Amino acid sequence: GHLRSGPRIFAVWKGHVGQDRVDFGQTEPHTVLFHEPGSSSVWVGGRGKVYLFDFPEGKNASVRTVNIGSTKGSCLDKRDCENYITLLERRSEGLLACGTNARHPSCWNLVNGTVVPLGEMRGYAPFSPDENSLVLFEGDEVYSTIRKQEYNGKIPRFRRIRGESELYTSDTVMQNPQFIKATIVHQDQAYDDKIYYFFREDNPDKNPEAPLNVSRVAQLCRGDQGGESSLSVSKWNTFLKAMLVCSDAATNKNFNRLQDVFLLPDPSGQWRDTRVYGVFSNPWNYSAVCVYSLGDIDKVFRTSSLKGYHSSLPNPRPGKCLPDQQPIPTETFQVADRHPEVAQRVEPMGPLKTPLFHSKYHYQKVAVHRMQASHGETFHVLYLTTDRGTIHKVVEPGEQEHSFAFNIMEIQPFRRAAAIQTMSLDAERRKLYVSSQWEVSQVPLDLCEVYGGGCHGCLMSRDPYCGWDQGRCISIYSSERSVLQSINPAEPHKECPNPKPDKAPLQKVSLAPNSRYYLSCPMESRHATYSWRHKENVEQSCEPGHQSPNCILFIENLTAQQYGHYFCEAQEGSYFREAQHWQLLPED
Amino acid sequence: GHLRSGPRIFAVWKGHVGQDRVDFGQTEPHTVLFHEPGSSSVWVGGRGKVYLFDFPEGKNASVRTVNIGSTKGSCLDKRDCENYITLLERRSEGLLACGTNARHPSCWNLVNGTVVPLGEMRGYAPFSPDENSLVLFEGDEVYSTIRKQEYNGKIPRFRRIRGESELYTSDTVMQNPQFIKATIVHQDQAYDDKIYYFFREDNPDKNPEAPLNVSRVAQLCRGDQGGESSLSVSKWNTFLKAMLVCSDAATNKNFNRLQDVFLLPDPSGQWRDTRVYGVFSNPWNYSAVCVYSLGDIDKVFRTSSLKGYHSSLPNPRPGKCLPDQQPIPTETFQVADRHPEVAQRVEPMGPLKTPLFHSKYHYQKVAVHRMQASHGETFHVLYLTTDRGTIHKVVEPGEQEHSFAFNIMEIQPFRRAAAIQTMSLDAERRKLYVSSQWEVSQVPLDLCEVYGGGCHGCLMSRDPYCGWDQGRCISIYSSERSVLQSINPAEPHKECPNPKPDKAPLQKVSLAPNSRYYLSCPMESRHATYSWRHKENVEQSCEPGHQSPNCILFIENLTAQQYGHYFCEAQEGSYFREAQHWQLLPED
Ligand SMILES: *[C@@H]1O[C@H](CO)[C@@H](O)[C@H](O)[C@H]1NC(C)=O
Ligand SMILES: *[C@@H]1O[C@H](CO)[C@@H](O)[C@H](O)[C@H]1NC(C)=O
Ligand SMILES: *[C@@H]1O[C@H](CO)[C@@H](O)[C@H](O)[C@H]1NC(C)=O
Ligand SMILES: *[C@@H]1O[C@H](CO)[C@@H](O)[C@H](O)[C@H]1NC(C)=O
Ligand SMILES: *[C@@H]1O[C@H](CO)[C@@H](O)[C@H](O)[C@H]1NC(C)=O
Ligand SMILES: *[C@@H]1O[C@H](CO)[C@@H](O)[C@H](O)[C@H]1NC(C)=O
Ligand SMILES: *[C@H]1O[C@H](CO)[C@@H](O)[C@H](O)[C@H]1NC(C)=O
Repeated sequence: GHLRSGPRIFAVWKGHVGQDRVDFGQTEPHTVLFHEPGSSSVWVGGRGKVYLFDFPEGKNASVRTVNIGSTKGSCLDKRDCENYITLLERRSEGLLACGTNARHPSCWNLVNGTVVPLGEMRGYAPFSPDENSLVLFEGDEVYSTIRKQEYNGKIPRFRRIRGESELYTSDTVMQNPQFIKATIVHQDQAYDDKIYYFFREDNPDKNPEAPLNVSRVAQLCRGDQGGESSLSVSKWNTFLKAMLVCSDAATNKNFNRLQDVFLLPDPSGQWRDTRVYGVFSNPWNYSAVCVYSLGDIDKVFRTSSLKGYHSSLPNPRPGKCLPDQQPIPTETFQVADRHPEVAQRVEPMGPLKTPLFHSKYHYQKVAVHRMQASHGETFHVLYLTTDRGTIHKVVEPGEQEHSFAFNIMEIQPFRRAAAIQTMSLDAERRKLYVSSQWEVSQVPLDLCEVYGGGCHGCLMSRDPYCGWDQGRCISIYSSERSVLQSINPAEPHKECPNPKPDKAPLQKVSLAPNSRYYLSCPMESRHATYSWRHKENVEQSCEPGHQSPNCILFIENLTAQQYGHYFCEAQEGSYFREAQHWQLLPED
Repeated sequence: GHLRSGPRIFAVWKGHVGQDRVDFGQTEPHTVLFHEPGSSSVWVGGRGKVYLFDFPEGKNASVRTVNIGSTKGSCLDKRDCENYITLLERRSEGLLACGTNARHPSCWNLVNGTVVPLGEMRGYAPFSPDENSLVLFEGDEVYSTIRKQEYNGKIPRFRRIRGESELYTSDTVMQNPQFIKATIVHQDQAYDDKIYYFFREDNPDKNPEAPLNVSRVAQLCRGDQGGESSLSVSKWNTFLKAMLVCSDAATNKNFNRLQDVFLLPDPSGQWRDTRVYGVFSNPWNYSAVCVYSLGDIDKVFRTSSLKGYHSSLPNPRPGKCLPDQQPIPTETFQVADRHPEVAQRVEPMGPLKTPLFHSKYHYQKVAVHRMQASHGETFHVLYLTTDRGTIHKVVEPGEQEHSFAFNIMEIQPFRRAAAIQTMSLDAERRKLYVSSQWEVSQVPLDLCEVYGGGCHGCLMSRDPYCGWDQGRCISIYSSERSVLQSINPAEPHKECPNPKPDKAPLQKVSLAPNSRYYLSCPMESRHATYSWRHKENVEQSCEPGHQSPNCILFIENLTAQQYGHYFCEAQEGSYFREAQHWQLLPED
């Protein structure tokens, strides 16, 4: 195909000082970020407090710290008795904030500039921040992955902590799981409502050539009553899990390590159309992004046979929810409990169950925005974080073989380059909130001052969020409900006033013979090939996989033959552009 | 660990004109190379002829062509009726040469400048040169993977073409096999002799996350009589196959695609100690080298259960050779014929079944030479061809965690850069024979004119084949029986006359202010970090992953401040070296 999976532009963000990003007073190793779409406030739980950020549109942003210290039993022999706020959820009672509280998990409520404690609440926050925690809210129910006690066993479980009855996953359903994400899926009838959650676990296949871990999606019935026996009453009786596969067909490249998940509801309102985007990596830290539909996952769960069970399944099929608050029959539960893994794998959406794309970058988080271009065309744009603390903006492919993912840009969003610890996409304000151990940054999705290059450079960027107008490249959500934006196919520059690009400004230099010199051409587009030409002969050529950001022609001891005009030309596809034009004139 | 898996030096071979390599008269796409260790002759089968190369030590080499034209029925409607020589084997009767002969497989005997035809001999040569062929000779028995007829099925087989009776492998033992290499293995008793062969085939595992092909080693009893029934008489009744695994422990990295195998008998003469070196790649064309022992492979074959078979095995065990020419019992053959894969995998030798090393290069062939250093120490040196037409010389690791494979050098052995078609190591003459589509080249295993960093460079090379003597870096097999060679541990330069390296020659240059300029430092050692220093500060730093071969410090418009000394210093581990020394003097 085409290696356009690399960022085309290494953006340089010239924002509006004091408006785009704010630092914490100190360094916060463990954090959590909360932000509701549309709001101008951003909450961050840190060490012994919760930062309140304000990002007023078009105006300077600021902080505000609300200390909620470990003041509930300070430790003698001070070591690490901080109160890391690891949770921030908004309830009708206000903003719930839970923290470790010197190994005494508790929660507080923030309503009106108030800090009302609710005391110890196990299962709402770990005993240590560096733990693989997870809690989900739905109505007056809460599900958690956090142990309720410290001397608890070494078996992580998914539990309903608040609700009709407390339920926990049994010892046979997972093997050293690492939870990623969890959601509620509302099916056709309310009693069929499922809870899905994604995680990684040990591979049941212990052969030496099998990868150590595998990726999964598990389902549970929201209205699971519990089992019939005294031992099965308090356990989930509707568990089932499936393997998630993200592999390229053309090549035999597999990405088994699921890193992050992002759900995107379809404009149709149909739950089956909800998209599950997953970022996967492999032993080399290369990644791929696969997309699954809730409909496919559910179909697998209700028709696939179970691994290791070779006989007709019980009437109430394992995993199937039951109508009128009926508990799962023992016979049905025992099959499920012994054979929790379905046999068929969950593969990506549509024909050719292949990834949207893959690359040699190490991606950790993903967020997606379905959006409309100036001309009404709909595009899905993915935002990925690398383990190098940067963000990639990729346009998802559409039609067929002619369409591929297009990595339009990479950006380093912080004042101080660092690892990205959290990321949240606000599709309402069209902003991307990212944070590190030092600051919090608000990155616009419609950032286009980055594409220079006149009108051609603007449309050649392929960024669906912008177009050319009033002599500049600006956001389509700007004001004037109309801008010159391009057409998908090759040569998207055709719609500019000048059918052909601007010539480079002529640069002159006078040099004596035998002198040592060099000509540098900074390569803006990383998809282009750059050539230095003299007397119609290419003297130097720099291809897209070029490490240095400049294509340099070295002139050793200048000879008479090497006097004159030197052009550095850029060629992407069938597009050509004069990037540099020098003239070496004799002067001794 | 350490990434010393990349070549430390890109050798530049200045040999002896007319002595090192000879071209064919024309271009040969399909070739075979024969060469008996110690000989000065190299035979190469090609299109309609066989080449006779002569590589007289210390003297110019030459060619000689012996046309064996398709003169045995020239085709009407000429297309591709050549007689590609695909086999060269010397027997007591003389040099056996077999070819395609216009889709009419035949052999010829070359005794004393004569070309005696033996006529059509199916199984000795394919019908087309691009076919996956394999023929093995042992005593008066010949084995082959080549079909005997052109209208034959789509099932490749391993057959005994010459011997007491013809035996062929059944339809059930392999699925689209691609043969790599075969060998006879003499065990304790003659009747236990085995034939082992390596190959790739389809993965029986059809799950979407499973890789498409897998690597195997198969075993057959040389003394196999056949079966007991009319249908099994002519079939091999002792076939068993096992998956060959080459995966890294630390990382989870798997290399499932076997590319080439090389056998190295132990000095002890113990078959069980024979080493099997396999080169493996993966979907990304990255590679690793794993080592196995005939002992470990045999233990797997006689002790492992069979995949898919869960009952006590038959008394005479599947794959076990029988004493007095007894045919394999039907009850034994049927278990084997239905379950030919043993369940346990063959893993690398020694504790921590891991590769000797892996790198991001795409290796295709391997040869190993056990050698002794000047001080009697023994090292195993690997010779690997990349798919870029180069050879890598790696030194196998020894002791423990402190020892790692060391890639000491890369070399382009041809006058014309091309893909390496064949490679054969002659431990007798200490040479490596490599061929392409245009030439054949003899490469010394003891090449050291390549290391030129004075005494220190020579020892810093870690190349066990050489040391410093008579004011130069030379081969330990040269003459004086005694040279100054280094010590395995860090800082192997210590044993040189001057305890510390030679300062770099001073270079002066006069320039006027505001003049543009640059300093280039060719980076010889690819394992060192190079730094340009001025006024005690580094202005430019180049780390090992540096693409270009030069560390360049750029000087825009020269200023008064930036006048003076400039040093380019290289530093591998705890070793320093002045690679360049410039002094910019003022002059207008
Ligand atoms: C925003 O912060 C900047 C600090 O760089 C400050 O100069 C400016 O006054 C603030 N914005 C305004 C105009 O209030
Ligand atoms: C916030 O304060 C207002 C007025 O003081 C009060 O009416 C309201 O109940 C408070 N919020 C909650 C839910 O405690
Ligand atoms: C699989 O990966 C997880 C998380 O990366 C790790 O905790 C676990 O130990 C790994 N499995 C094994 C046994 O190596
Ligand atoms: C990427 O993978 C490597 C192993 O190949 C690992 O050591 C490294 O930590 C990973 N990158 C990061 C920093 O997450
Ligand atoms: C060996 O070949 C080279 C180049 O073909 C030639 O210059 C040289 O004279 C030859 N050696 C002799 C002494 O014939
Ligand atoms: C070739 O040499 C062998 C052994 O020296 C001899 O038997 C044979 O006759 C020779 N070939 C011919 C036909 O001269
Ligand atoms: C497995 O891979 C090999 C080599 O890459 C290829 O020749 C073979 O056709 C593949 N197997 C199948 C049937 O796809």
